[PDB]
Amino acid sequence: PKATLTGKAIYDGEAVGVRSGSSEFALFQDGGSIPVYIAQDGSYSVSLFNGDYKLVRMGNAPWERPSNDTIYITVRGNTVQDIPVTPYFFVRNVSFAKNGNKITARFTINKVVANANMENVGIYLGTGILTDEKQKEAELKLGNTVSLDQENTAEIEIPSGLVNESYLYARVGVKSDKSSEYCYSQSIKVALK
Repeated sequence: PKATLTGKAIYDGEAVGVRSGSSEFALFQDGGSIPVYIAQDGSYSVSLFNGDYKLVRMGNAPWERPSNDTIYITVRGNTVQDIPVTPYFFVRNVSFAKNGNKITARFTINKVVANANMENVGIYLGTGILTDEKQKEAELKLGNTVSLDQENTAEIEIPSGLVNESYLYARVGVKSDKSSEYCYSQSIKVALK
């Protein structure tokens, strides 16, 4: 009778992209803690016994993690509940295109936490669906003065070990001074052939 709790880390109704194996939620009983491992597309799934639970934001996730703020989840059979998060910086309206030996990246960046300061913006190219600042075939570090709340264009060169592949995965990441993790766009497949 061990139910399934699924959902997404949500900001402005969108799943918040994160690095695979980096971000979590902790699940408690009011009456230890249960970890809730978040996938790179911001989604999560955890099998639990029926009953009421209290969820908290913690770890190294690239969003605000208040100790005091809890989310009460009542699980009676398979339950689905999205968890609202507030990223320091958010990446939206991301698109990629092959133009010669380069990948043209178009993206928008928002400063959601006024307190936070931008450290870097990166464009990543990978062989697999999991692409991030740690797993990458190529990266482009743009600095920390990228204009906000508007589209920007950047071109990353396709590396030697990816140029004869059928496709690749591309992604945009922004890192703040308030988290050890980048906040990312969705990992998007880009046709090369």
